[PDB]
Amino acid sequence: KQHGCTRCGKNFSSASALQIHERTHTGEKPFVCNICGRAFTTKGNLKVHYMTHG
Amino acid sequence: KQHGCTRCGKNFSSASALQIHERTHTGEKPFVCNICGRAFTTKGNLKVHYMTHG
DNA sequence: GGAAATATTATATTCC
DNA sequence: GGAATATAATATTTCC
Ligand SMILES: [Zn+2]
Ligand SMILES: [Zn+2]
Ligand SMILES: [Zn+2]
Ligand SMILES: [Zn+2]
Repeated sequence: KQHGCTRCGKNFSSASALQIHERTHTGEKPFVCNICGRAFTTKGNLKVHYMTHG
Repeated sequence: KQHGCTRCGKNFSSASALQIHERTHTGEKPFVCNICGRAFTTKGNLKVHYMTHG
């Protein structure tokens, strides 16, 4: 239903989607590259980052 | 000095960077996937998309 | 310097 | 269901 981020007002599809959005305001970045120590917000963004390391 | 959008006031690094942004207003999508026919505003985004077909 | 490419990132869309 | 994936758009780096 309405997965409201009660700080920006925006709506989201899942309970995980809104949760992934929460780390915009908090700034968690819970996934770190094994090669360059870069922190990323989502597992998917860290993956596509791994293509600088070819 | 700058290259700011007539329409949303965002400003960009270069002439070419502003042209790319303005495509979000015009809906201009010059980069067309030969497989599925989908269109993209940037050459870079089409090439990422190309790798989704295999 | 500036076009171009690349890296980046927030979030819809996908998929049985 | 909800993680993987694809998208849109901008920011940074590369390249001549
Ligand atoms: Zn929010
Ligand atoms: Zn890395
Ligand atoms: Zn604009
Ligand atoms: Zn395609």
